[PDB]
Amino acid sequence: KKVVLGKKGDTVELTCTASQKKSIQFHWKNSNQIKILGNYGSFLWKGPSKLNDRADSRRSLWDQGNFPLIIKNLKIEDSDTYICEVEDQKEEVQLLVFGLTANSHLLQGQSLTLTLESPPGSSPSVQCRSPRGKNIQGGKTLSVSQLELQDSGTWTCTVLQNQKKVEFKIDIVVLA
Amino acid sequence: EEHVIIQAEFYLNPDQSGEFMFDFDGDEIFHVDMAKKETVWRLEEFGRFASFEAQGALANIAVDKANLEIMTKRSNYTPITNVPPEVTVLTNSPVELREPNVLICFIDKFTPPVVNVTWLRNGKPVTTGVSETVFLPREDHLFRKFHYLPFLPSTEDVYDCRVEHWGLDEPLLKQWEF
Amino acid sequence: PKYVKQNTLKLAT
Amino acid sequence: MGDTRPRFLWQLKFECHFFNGTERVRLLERCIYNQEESVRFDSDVGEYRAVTELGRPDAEYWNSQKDLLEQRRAAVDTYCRHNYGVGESFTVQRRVEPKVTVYPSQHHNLLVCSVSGFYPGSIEVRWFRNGQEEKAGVVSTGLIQNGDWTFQTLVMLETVPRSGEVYTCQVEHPSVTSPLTVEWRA
Repeated sequence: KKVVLGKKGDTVELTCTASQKKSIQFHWKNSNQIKILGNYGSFLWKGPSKLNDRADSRRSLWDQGNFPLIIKNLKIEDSDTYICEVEDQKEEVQLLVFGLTANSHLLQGQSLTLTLESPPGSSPSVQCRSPRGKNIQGGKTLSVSQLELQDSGTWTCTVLQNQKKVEFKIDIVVLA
Repeated sequence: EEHVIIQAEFYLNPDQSGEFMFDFDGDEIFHVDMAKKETVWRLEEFGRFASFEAQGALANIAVDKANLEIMTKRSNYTPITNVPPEVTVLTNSPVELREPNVLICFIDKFTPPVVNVTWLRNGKPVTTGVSETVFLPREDHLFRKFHYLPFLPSTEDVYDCRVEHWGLDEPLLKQWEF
Repeated sequence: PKYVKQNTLKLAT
Repeated sequence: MGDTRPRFLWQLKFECHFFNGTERVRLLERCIYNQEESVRFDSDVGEYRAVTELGRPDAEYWNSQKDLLEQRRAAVDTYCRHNYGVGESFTVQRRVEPKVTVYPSQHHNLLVCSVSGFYPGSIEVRWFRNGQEEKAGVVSTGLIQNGDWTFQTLVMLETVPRSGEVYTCQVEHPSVTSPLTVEWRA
């Protein structure tokens, strides 16, 4: 029913909304049907999960029909489809997590490549914006032929997936 | 990481409230009642195996108050941002009709350290045998607090912990019943 | 036994 | 609630961190204005360090007071290790046995194993079905701190009880020398 993009190391919030703004039995599962978390009355429980203790909800929002699943320190493998079952409803949300690094000592003139880490089933495409403003494009693996001092700085790469966006900022050390 | 002991104090204006305590792995060892310049152990037996001269805390608070004023000007009078509390009610054990138990109201992650808690049984406020803790520290620098209500489990009683804090627009009530 | 507290320090003024 | 005049909060924290008894100790002094830590002294660093611009005047000033600096460096002993020893018998060694109760929350039932009033936190709760440990179908609340030097937890097992089956909740905790167990007969 929905798609969410996340960055490696960050925290993402997957939403689940019930009809009436009133706390009620809910729980989240991964695509393999393994229970991640939910409540038993006022208690919050967790099941055996490849997400270990990086998962949580947000109690405060429970009174108004919001039972989110928050996963911190995202791993590429945390990508999957999560299913929240609330009041005879089944909200689905697919999480696609991406990572972005560079080759890197990078010398003035040598070429640098920006490799995007992607999860199964993804079909990404990258587009960055140099420190100066040069918007070299790319996809799976983007790169820049011959660097220069003026390229040292913070690059702003944008990854597009399912027509959705996620931003990355990386600092390059273009030596001389 | 096996153990952690924290000496935690604070001063709040314009309220003129101060607190001084020591906690061990998240539990309160003791605190100092400012008005009675007295050391209060979380559990009485603690006071038979150790002691703390309460005056030292009074001296620390005075310096805290003065430093709060210093920081208040230095920041150009930037006030604190209210963070409303998360409230949850539970029993300290499994409930069994007509058998002594204890209702626990856990007020978590809020600031500043000022709050109003009230126990309601069938709408009316109770106070017989109710106790509470002082403001306990959190690594995110917010606070936690516990309030207790010893009670006799009955199928015809409905309890409520009523909480008020600047971060909320209206009283937050958490219901509990057998 | 006696608990020993750390002393509060005056901030810069 | 009333009185919406703005508030100003100042907090001071002296944290003593222990690893393997007192083998390794780390002192951490933090100063927080409102919700922002401004300056701190980390025993592993030796001197004060500003966390935000508000603390700088202080990190510099305090760092210029060599006396103070040495006292803080040795507080790892005079303060931490000392205090550790003061209440070891009633904190580090505090022991309270957990009370264990097992009850059904309908065909696909849920057995609940409640464990309460125990200390310290380190504990282990497992579910068995006819002497064989069940791992899948088990969920848990983890440690619940009651604020009175006592913990509690609820370890729940999802299962379709079959007549004649025997479910067991097993608890291992520092207070008991041999595992506790409570059973439910299906």
